[PDB]
Amino acid sequence: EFISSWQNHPIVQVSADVENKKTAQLLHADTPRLVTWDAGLCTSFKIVPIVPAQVPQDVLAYTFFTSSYAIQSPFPEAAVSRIVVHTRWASNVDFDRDSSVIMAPPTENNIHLFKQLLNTETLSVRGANPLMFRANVLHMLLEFVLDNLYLNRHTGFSQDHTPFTEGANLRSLPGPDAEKWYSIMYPTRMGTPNVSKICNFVASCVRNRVGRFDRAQMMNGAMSEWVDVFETSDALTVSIRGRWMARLARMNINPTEIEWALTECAQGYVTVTSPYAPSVNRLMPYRISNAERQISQIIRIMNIGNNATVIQPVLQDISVLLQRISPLQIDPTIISNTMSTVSESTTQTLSPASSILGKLRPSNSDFSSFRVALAGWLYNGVVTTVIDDSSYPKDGGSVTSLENLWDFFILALALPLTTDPCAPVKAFMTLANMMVGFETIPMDNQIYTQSRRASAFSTPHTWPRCFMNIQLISPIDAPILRQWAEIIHRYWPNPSQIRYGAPNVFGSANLFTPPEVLLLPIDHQPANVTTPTLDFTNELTNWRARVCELMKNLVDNQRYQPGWTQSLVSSMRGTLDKLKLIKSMTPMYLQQLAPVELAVIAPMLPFPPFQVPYVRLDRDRVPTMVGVTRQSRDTITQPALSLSTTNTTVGVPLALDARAITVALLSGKYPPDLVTNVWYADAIYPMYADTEVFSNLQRDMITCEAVQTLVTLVAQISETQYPVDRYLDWIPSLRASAATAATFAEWVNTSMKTAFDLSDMLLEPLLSGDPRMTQLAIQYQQYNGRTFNIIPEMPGSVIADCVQLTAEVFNHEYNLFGIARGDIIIGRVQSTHLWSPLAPPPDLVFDRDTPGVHIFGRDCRISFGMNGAAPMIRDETGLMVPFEGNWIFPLALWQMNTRYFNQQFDAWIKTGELRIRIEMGAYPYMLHYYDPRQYANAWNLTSAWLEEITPTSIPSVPFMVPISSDHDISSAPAVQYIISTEYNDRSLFCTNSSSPQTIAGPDKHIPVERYNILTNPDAPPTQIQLPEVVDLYNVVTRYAYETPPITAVVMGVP
Amino acid sequence: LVNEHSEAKDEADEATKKQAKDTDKSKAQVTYSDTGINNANELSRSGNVDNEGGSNQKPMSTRIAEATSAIVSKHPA
Amino acid sequence: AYIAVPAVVDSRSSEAIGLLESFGVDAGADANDVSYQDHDYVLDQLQYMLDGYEAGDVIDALVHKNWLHHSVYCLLPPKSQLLEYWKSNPSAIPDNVDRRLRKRLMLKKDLRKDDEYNQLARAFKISDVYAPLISSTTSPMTMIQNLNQGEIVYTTTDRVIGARILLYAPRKYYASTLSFTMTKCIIPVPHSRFNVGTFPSIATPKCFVMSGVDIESIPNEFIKLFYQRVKSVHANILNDISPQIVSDMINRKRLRKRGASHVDVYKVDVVDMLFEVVDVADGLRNVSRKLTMHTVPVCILEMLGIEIADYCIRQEDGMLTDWFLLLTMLSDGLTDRRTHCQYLINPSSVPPDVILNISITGFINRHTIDVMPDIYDFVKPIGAVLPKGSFKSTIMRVLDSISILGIQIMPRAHVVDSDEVGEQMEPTFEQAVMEIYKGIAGVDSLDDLIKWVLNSDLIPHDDRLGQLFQAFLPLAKDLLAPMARKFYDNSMSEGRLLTFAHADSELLNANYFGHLLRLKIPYITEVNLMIRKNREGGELFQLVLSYLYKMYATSAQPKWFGSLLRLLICPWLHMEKLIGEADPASTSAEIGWHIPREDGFIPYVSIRAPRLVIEELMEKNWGQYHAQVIVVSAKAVIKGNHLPVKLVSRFACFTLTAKYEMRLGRGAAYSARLAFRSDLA
Repeated sequence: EFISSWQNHPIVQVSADVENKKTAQLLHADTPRLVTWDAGLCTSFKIVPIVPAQVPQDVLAYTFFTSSYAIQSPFPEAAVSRIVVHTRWASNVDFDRDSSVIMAPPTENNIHLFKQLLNTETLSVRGANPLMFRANVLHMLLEFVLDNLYLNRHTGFSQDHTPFTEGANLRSLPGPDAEKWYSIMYPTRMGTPNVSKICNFVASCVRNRVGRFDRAQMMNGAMSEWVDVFETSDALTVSIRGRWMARLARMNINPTEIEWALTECAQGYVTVTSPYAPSVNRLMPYRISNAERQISQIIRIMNIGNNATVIQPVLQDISVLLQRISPLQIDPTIISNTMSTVSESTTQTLSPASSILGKLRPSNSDFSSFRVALAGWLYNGVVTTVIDDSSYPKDGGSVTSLENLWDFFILALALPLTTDPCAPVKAFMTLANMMVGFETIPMDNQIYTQSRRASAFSTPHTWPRCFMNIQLISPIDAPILRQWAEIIHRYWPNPSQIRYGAPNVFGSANLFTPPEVLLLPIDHQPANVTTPTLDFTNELTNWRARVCELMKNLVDNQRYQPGWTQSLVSSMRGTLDKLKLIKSMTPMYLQQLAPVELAVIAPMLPFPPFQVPYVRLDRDRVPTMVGVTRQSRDTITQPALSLSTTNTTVGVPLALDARAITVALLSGKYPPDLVTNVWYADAIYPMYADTEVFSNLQRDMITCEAVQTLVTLVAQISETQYPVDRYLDWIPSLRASAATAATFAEWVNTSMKTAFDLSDMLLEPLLSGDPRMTQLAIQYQQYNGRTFNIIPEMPGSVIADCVQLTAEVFNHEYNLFGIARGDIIIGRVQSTHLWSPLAPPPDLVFDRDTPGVHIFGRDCRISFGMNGAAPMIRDETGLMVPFEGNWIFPLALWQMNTRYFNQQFDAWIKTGELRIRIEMGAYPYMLHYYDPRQYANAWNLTSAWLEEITPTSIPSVPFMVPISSDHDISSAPAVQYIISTEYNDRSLFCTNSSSPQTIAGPDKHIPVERYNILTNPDAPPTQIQLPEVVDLYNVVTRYAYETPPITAVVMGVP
Repeated sequence: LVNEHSEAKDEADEATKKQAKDTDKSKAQVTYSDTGINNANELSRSGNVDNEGGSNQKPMSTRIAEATSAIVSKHPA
Repeated sequence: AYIAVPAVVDSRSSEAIGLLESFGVDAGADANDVSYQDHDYVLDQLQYMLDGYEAGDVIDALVHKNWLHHSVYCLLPPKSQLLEYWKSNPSAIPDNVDRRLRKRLMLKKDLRKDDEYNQLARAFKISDVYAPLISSTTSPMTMIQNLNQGEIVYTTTDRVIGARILLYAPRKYYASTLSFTMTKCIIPVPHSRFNVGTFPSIATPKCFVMSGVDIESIPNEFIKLFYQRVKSVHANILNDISPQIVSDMINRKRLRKRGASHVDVYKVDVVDMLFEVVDVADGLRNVSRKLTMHTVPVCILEMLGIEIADYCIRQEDGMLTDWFLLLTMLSDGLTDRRTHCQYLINPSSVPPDVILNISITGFINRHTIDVMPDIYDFVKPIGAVLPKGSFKSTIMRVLDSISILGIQIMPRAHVVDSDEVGEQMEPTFEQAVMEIYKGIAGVDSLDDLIKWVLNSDLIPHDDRLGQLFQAFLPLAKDLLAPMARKFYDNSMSEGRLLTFAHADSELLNANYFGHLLRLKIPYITEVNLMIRKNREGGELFQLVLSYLYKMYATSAQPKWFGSLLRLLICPWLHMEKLIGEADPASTSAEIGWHIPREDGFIPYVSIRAPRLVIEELMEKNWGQYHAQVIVVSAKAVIKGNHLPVKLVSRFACFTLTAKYEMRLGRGAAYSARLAFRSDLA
């Protein structure tokens, strides 16, 4: 029943997204589209006709005008012409950034541009909410900048064959119908037969500044490296592209340092070559500062925060790569062969060999879990590999059981390879549990007694006193267990370090450790031969030997031995002896080769290593918390102060299988004839033909760029802690809340993703939380309380700077963007004069300090007239006044009482002597031209505008401006109601451009300062007049650099 | 309109192919391509660039065609 | 010069079809300038490779292939078979072999128990003779590099990619290999100035790539994945070029009917349509929105005249015009070009988001897509599911008035309305739904029910609608389902029909037989109801009914409605361009059920195709399928299995629906087999 319901499921949007695919993002990220080439004109401003020229006419014969001879003109030949922004209206690009900003001529409505952001509540299609004008303008400027990120392309030239120029070189545009461009690029090339405006302007210009200006021809017979040309353009886009190219050039590298980096990162196992001769200036933008890498690393950490499903596939990928590169493979039969030789009697009820072989079951697939355990060493910051619960004995076990003895053996060998700091305590408590009743020790309290599950001891606070202080364990009452504790303290592996990477190209994303440094939980000792042979001088070999000796002492104890038959004792000790001297090559591999492989692999990871120091037994330095922050508290501004109380803990444990790791430790063999320097040279060679790392570097650059853009943009509509300029305060804006900021940030993120062609997700972790106080930091804390924090000092950002530059320019050229500044005055003006309403005569306007005015505020209230008395309204001073004179309203005051005010004031405004000034700040505007010789009344337009005002939306202000003429005309009355407050008519370009002069109506010659290079013989060619006046004819640098793939220039030696 | 590096590589292949034919063998014993030297920066003269260093993606005559067609004026109405 | 396009390319076939101008590149004079490389076998090798490696690394390795450099694999037998091969015909042994082994192989003795040849064989490996080898433990990058330089690459496995595969020693020796894909026998091409291949390579700084940025528009799955990965890894080192650029670089110095072969009719060209919603409510204009239409076939655009200008889409009545309905009906929805969300059309002239005049701007993408929905194995009756308020009457009327080639496709008699099941009962389903209200506490009339369930904004309260469903579902599942079952069972008897429904669960619970299609619309269906006047129980009741059906539907993604109309129309419209001139007597055919006692024959399928195609069709085993015909208004029933679609052709566009009737007397149930009674000529 035309109630306009069921129009609400419209534009109201959706933001909630299910994001289980963090793994896909982490394993591979889309590369930004950095380099793009533009072959067209580096301009974004278009001159358009508005009113066709008065041709033919009864005054001048048609033979005078230039158009009658079909001569192309650099400028429109029209009665009225104006300037309109139209990004890339002449460009010819290869990749589209799909962020165009286009308006229509002011005679055509342009309201839809300013209602694009937050007018989801606006009903009318012709209206928009003034309070989001600032946000809409900021979005428009951001898209304006983004659409212009292109590199100018060098096309080609041709010498002139006509006397119009002194043999200049003219650049040829690509694409079809290139004829029209030659008349637009070079205004000075036109002939000057007439006295008209265009001909006069051209004749008053310099003649040698046209076409090609300078070039750098390096190689005879190849493309010129770059050129400089005089051609139509705008200073703003030229500056933007210049700084963009400057950033790209700062990011450049050359092949020689590339081969140096690749040689370094491969540890000398791979040799690559680069050419040595005059090149052609390729462009390979891959070098970025360490700060950007740290920012990207922190963002990446915050994604995988406290989630295991996101990190586990990374570990499997690393395991697969390691298995692909490593020379170590499982010996199928070593354990069975060595255990089949022990001697035993067939009359025994038990057989140690049976039990051990039953527990081992070497399924050959155990090296996968061994490899993931190895990979865990690189990410102890977020992932803490631990032994699964199921590996421990079910009820706690007992030393009298053979099965429990073998379980203890498996756990004892498996534990030292995990990244869990609390591992040694669990190793000790594993035996302590089995030894209960048999042999006792003092524990801390009644909860964590000697009979707790060994896996329960997980934090430094639970470390038993007796374990840290050996003397508490009685050498008489507990010999075996004291011996075990001494073994743990004296023979646990010592962590070490190793250098890796190529910092001068790849940078370094290390946070809590020095660059190039990679920590290990095992001491590394480089091998000095390339033909390895079996050796027993290893940490892990000593560990296994000590464990076997401890078991042997346990069996032979006189308090425990008499429970066993002598034959069983002999078999057991023989089995332990066999296990002691097994010929497993894995400890050698871990001590000598594995660190080299990790160092080789690490720089090529998609997720660079993130480590915290390994502490052997210093309970004071065990890390207990790793946190990141993305916000700041209420009043705290300095990140070093709010970091402690605004961080979110990050980390997650991962479970492994002790059986598998023990099998790996026991059954490793090398290929029958191994020569390491050949094996690795053969294996590593393919894997350094991968260019994913450089792509990751570019992605990292864009991440920080976007973060800085977000903070700078948000610092405009709200209040933040960072210093920032402010040029758009005069544009009205609402009192922003958290929700408004979140919506604005979502829009910014969408725009940036679209512009650079990113299909994955960007900035999302920052969207959660309030974006008005963003800050990036990270810290971790030891057990003793000493804390360490890292605050990456934010680098620059070209896009934010360019956006601010365009905003600063907008503070002067707001007319060109279809925006009028100031206020409006509503009042009847009837006369035959021809002044433009956009440039009203000074006497018609008034302001707050004009004598005899009335200012009105929040207390609008009206007393109706009675018995002929005039109605009255209350001034802000408490005076009662009639409906006449000059008033001043804040606009919201009219918005909140539209209907009442219309009904009360329209008659007096139309016919009486009432004039009102509405305070707007800024507003879109519309033009309606009219014939001066005909009667014209503008009351209908103003009436519609007034009546369509809504407490949420207003429509574009309509103006009625006369049409300029180039010959004598009659006059006719005109009734005007709306005039602007100050000058707002900077958009106009020329009037009667094809005629000798303008007789009636507003007059305007070609803006001379827009062509300062041509008009001023003394100006240097490279002068610009920003931010006050944008020029329309500049010196443009066009490049011809190559962007070859990495493998095309650097080829390895097989 | 082929890249100078491509032509240097493409010309190398053809020379190697005719070497094999001249010595009635499938695989040439002496080759001008796939050598140890990383001669990536090599350039060969090609018809892609003119004498002004511009791109020859549009011929000289045609470029002159559009250039001086924009200056012509016709007999008046 | 190398150019990669996002489509499968073959040396012989893709040339006959205008592949380049299937995209938009003119290429006027051939002059033997463009050349094509066969990449189909490469795609097959990629699919085979996917069984042992990740997609990403395989694609990454394959990118570095130089397609202008000629090289090929050389499959070898297993070692033990290789030696015994060398024993026979000892004239192929390479000179690199150990002289002791060569001398022993020519011994001409059986070598069964030599006991010295044994040791020599044991301590022998293929790599000792052939330098570049692949042994199933080799990264694809290594293979690509090996093919990049050198002509012959030796391998001991068939799971390789990049080039053709030749055979070493005769097939008898290869026992582990069974695939017949492209393994050339023991029995054993230049480059044109331009070369076109499906894959894009970075082996050269200027191997060009087609536009290829419309990743979603690529039909094939594998090519789509390949292009996506390539641009997601090497976005900044690609040379993107547009069709106009290709046309220029082909026709630079020169500019200043596909011959005769079998022609497929289910390959159509589609384009993206760009336009806007200009409002001219006054003398001025507006640019309110900018939108895009996705899958618009070119044949339709050329059929009904579409230029680029200021089109108005409303008539004096106030509703939309027919051609605009058809155009929006053939596409895959709309999309706003500022915010990339989906867009829906307000049909009515109600202030919020009105569309009265539009202006076309241009056409961006162009590619050829298959039209066969691929769920069309057997010729079966078709059931389409559309929500209430989907212009059913208008669509039916528009479809009925299509008499393209004397056949009048999709007649009104061959379609059954959704509501047809409703009036089978003397009290229809609708009044039972109306009377549901008596089962709800606190509701005394249908009007009370309406004001109770809606919240003054025509929105169900999302809870009260719960009990509405609670009461309504037993009615449907206990009354409508059985009568629908009988209705569909009888309907199948008269022949193939087009069936419309409101929720697919209706057809599922009725045990419907035939192809099932769920289709959606690029409009707001709910608003289509309350404007449609002359309703029985009030429009709001219709809204509630539509909500009930939407809740009744299953969980399945409905395709765009255009996927049906495209198959219904475009093949016929294309074929008219070929058959529009020939004698209909020769270029016509008929398929129907044969019954011996002039002679009994009832039509089943109508076939139109060129003479050669019909002649090829004439010799097919049409007698293999049998049915039982009973009796002008005859009707039959098929036993066994239905007719497979490929038996008709990928050519010879046919009729989707048929009605059973006997052409000029006791009721009989004899038998039937179908025969190719098409014609003599």
